[PDB]
Amino acid sequence: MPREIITLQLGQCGNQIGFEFWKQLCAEHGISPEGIVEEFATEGTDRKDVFFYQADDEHYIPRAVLLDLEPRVIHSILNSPYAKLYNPENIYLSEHGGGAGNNWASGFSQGEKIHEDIFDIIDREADGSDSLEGFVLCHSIAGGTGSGLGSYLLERLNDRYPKKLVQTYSVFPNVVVQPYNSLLTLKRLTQNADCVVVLDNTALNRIATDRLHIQNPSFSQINQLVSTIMSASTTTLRYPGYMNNDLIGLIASLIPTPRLHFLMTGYTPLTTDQSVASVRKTTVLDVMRRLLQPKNVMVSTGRDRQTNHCYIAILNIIQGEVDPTQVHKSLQRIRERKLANFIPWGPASIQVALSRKSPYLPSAHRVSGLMMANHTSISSLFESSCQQYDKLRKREAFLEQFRKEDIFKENFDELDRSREVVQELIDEYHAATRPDYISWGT
Amino acid sequence: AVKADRLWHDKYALRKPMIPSFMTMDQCRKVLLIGKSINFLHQVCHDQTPTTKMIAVADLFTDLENAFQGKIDAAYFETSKYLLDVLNKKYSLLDHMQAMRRYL
Repeated sequence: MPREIITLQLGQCGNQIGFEFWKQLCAEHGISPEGIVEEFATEGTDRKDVFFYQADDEHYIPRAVLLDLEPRVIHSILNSPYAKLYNPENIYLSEHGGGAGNNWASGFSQGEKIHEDIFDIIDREADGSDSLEGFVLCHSIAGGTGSGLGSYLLERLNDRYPKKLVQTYSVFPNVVVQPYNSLLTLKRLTQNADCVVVLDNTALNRIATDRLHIQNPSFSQINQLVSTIMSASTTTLRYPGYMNNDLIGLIASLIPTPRLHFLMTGYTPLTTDQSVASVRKTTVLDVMRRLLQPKNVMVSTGRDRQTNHCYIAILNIIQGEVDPTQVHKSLQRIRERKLANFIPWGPASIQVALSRKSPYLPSAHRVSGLMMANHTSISSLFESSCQQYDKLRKREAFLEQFRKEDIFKENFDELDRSREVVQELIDEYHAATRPDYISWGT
Repeated sequence: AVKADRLWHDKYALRKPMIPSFMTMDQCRKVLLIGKSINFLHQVCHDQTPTTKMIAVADLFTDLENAFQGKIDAAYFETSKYLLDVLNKKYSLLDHMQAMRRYL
């Protein structure tokens, strides 16, 4: 029985992330832009039934639905070489090109208006998937469709499939109503998403500028990095082995539970193709040190002298020819040197999985490693979002468009609840920083 | 009594009372290894075909310890090499071990 994953792409950023992930999956499975498996991919090392849907003509149609309130992105995807790869019946676009107007409430209203098409596509995907593990929602927390529609879709998925994991690719901001949308998206991720993968635009831009030497980096580089990260997320599903290859298990391992859904992402090596990394034979110790470097973290966490951030749980998916003795030695050395501060309220969760890369994917690095860690430093981003929400709420900034919505026509009690939830989450991550965290209020 | 499953285990033995003093235990072991590989091919590997090289291959009595001993060792080595090649091509015993390491 295949274990299919349903991809929900909301907003322009979400659609770009989904398209890039689909392209990466097609390249790893040796699938052409039209979705057909290449002649060299007949011996592909990954079963496409795991992530994509197969057509009757041996055509790989990814199980992704691109929902956009603007027809420009839909048209660009349909004019891209990968238009034939995606099934036209799995994408729903609203006829009213009015969008959400950068309002979380308006985005939620539009999502409720188009709930029929999205819900029908989700039901068709679930009925058509033998062992559907869950859905991955890729969207932006500051946009209109991605935030409001993303929260609505997450709530609908949680209500209809409370037993199905809800993984989200939330593009964290580096819009006047942006603070409100960010607070609403954080509350939605905490209350209806089993795991939210924060993709900080500021952190991605900093990494690109520091390593790629690209002056004024474009959004294309950020989208490519997001695609590479998502491909590394499914790299653990490629090599038959022992442990940690379920979407729910990955959620529980990187974001301890649905309550602790704030997880940081780490990628290594962070270097362009034109920069020759000086014949540094990639040792497990060196790879761990590079991932442990703060500049290699894909999350922009404030260096707060008041809060002592610590790692809650770490799941490392290492793809490539790796000697288990070297992996064990690297883990042992990190533990001995205290290279990673484990949560004192929980067992030191340090898991390293050896996986084989897709045979059709050319890897510049002989050994690659993706680190998905639940760390207290995500609270720095949560604190910044809460402060921005409080700053906007106190001055009622960018509240006119929300007031134009039926949800906020009378009052903003939902916004007050979201701000309270964000403050609770920040204080909970602060308790996570304390050894009393396990039985903190528990 | 030992079938093709145990052909390499118990179906081959040496009769010490039927052994001469003009031969050696090592030469007997090499000849037994070559013969056991050939018999395994015949029945354990079920390849009942004869060997062209073996078809092409008193004085031998006095030369048992002479270059004929080296010939017996070479015959054992050739039979073992053919068995190894057949295994890597179709039997995949090493591939089975690799699969067991990957899964179990």
